[PDB]
Amino acid sequence: LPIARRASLHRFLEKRKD
Amino acid sequence: QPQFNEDTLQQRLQALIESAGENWTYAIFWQISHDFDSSTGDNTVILGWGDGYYKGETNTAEQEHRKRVIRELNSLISEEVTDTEWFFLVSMTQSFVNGVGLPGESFLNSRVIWLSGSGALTGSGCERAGQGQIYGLKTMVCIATQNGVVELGSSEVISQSSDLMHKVNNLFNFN
Repeated sequence: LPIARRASLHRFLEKRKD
Repeated sequence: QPQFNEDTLQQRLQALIESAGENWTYAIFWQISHDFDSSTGDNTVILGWGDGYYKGETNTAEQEHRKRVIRELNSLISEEVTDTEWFFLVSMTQSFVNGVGLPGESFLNSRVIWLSGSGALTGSGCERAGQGQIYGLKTMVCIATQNGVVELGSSEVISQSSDLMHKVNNLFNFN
């Protein structure tokens, strides 16, 4: 995964849990 | 006034969406890269995922598939998946040749493209607008910046406001 996408994925998935 | 860099990009996307008076679902920044083509020798501009900020507000088989994909993504990285969430997620793998598609047309011509209403999306002849509309969007916007294209989407019909454009102007780089 490109860093730009992985970074966004991380933030997206984490915000998902709330 | 201060030339922004990548390190504040996420903060500026968040600032755009959280401070906006209208109900925007998400913002995306499409960043520039270049693809050199050996056969023609051309160095073409390609827009790809820079970053994004999803604010937000389907059949069983579809939900199981979406939840499955989130699980797999959770794994690599380290209940319902809505249509707009899914659109935002899927957007991460898209890219656009300069001049092609909603972000590509915006960038090539340094344009503001403001598509407000389901009919504006489905009548645009633009694949990304059509995809947004299928996933429940009713407004999609692409604004060209010095470094790429800012995209906004909403499930509401939103007219272009001065205040929104003022915020965008203060949060990205322009020539």
